[PDB]
Amino acid sequence: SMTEYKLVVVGAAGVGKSALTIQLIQNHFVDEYDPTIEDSYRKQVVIDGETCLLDILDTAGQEEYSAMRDQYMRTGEGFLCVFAINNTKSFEDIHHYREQIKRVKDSEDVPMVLVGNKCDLPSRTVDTKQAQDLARSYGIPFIETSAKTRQGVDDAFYTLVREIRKHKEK
Amino acid sequence: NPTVFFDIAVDGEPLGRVSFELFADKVPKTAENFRALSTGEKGFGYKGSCFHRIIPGFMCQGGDFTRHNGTGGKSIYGEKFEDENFILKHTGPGILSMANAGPNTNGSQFFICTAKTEWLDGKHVVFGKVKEGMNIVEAMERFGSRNGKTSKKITIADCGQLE
Ligand SMILES: CCn1c(-c2cc(N3CCN(C4CC4)CC3)cnc2[C@H](C)OC)c2c3cc(ccc31)-c1csc(n1)C[C@H](NC(=O)[C@H]1[C@@H]3COC[C@@H]31)C(=O)N1CCC[C@H](N1)C(=O)OCC(C)(C)C2
Ligand SMILES: Nc1nc2c(ncn2[C@@H]2O[C@H](COP(=O)(O)OP(=O)(O)NP(=O)(O)O)[C@@H](O)[C@H]2O)c(=O)[nH]1
Ligand SMILES: [Mg+2]
Repeated sequence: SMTEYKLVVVGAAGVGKSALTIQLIQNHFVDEYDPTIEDSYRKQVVIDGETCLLDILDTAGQEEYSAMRDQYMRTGEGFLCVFAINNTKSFEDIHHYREQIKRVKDSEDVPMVLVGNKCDLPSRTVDTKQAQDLARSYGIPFIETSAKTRQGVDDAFYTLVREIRKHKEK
Repeated sequence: NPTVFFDIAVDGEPLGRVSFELFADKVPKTAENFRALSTGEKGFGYKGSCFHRIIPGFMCQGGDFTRHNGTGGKSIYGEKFEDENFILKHTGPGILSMANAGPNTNGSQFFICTAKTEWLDGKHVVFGKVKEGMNIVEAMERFGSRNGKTSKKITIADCGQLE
């Protein structure tokens, strides 16, 4: 039938993984903080003229359970690696999330997109160039998003699908 | 140490009463918050609120009586108050401890352990334990799930302080 893509959203607590996912799926913005245990969502979308089904796993940022991420990194096909542009620690955490995915997948070639979220906020501590330079050094796309205004939400998830498709068909 | 009770209901049908000893001897400010929320004497509190997160094997969590969605609640001292102390540990089933969103963010949400949860020691304030009705808390786990979403509405139909 339509192709299913297994996407996994990771990143430090509070960066907006769930706000991004709920914007994509439900078109509304969660202002309140509901820290995630683990949630799964389904949405069909047209990408490049073809309908596909997204299966999205929204993961906990809680640092205490970092050693229980292996199981979902094994099954996920592509990863949205989210930081918040006003939280330098969450940007520093990116390296560690990516390295964990590579380790669990035992691969330097894993579909991923770097996402700089909260771009609506004036408190910016991570510059676009710094994030662009980093993504370039990783060889993956970088997108700035706001779950509040929806800027870049669809583009970040669709770009990840395109990265997975390129990898499956290679 | 004071004792309070919750009369629990499942989709509005009684399930039974759980009572709790509050460790006012060791955590007086935290115990008094939960006591007053249980009686409703400040004009708000747990009556009518639900256990929004139940994860079998670990705990039953509730206490959001402001938003009823797992994000709210408030203490009798303000929306949040400080971690009073971490003297007492999560030693086994029946421990009553405060939920939080990081240091010094106690409100009204709480959890009741259904197992020992040692990795929460030092992070959540333990302030009481189940006295009677632990089997009611066990019975609440029948309605939980892996991520905690519940399959029936588990409510505190009544609550108060026991003499
Ligand atoms: C990695 C998956 N995963 C697990 C977990 C872990 C494990 N282990 C850990 C321990 N290992 C033993 C040492 C060997 C065995 C394997 C197994 N399986 C799981 C679950 C079932 O896999 C889906 C958890 C867990 C907990 C969180 C996030 C993900 C989690 C998490 C997010 S937010 C929070 N924790 C604290 C939360 N804060 C709020 O709700 C804030 C809301 C906003 O402001 C007021 C209100 C809070 O106070 N509590 C009150 C305290 C219990 C706590 N919730 C909670 O729910 O813990 C769930 C759980 C299952 C106990 C832990
Ligand atoms: N201004 C602004 N606020 C945002 C944005 N995305 C999320 N937030 C806010 O930041 C907080 C955390 O968002 P949330 O989506 O829960 O983050 P999370 O990464 O899922 N956290 P966890 O790892 O605990 O599940 C919430 O208050 C939310 O409204 C955004 O793009 N802009
Ligand atoms: Mg989340």
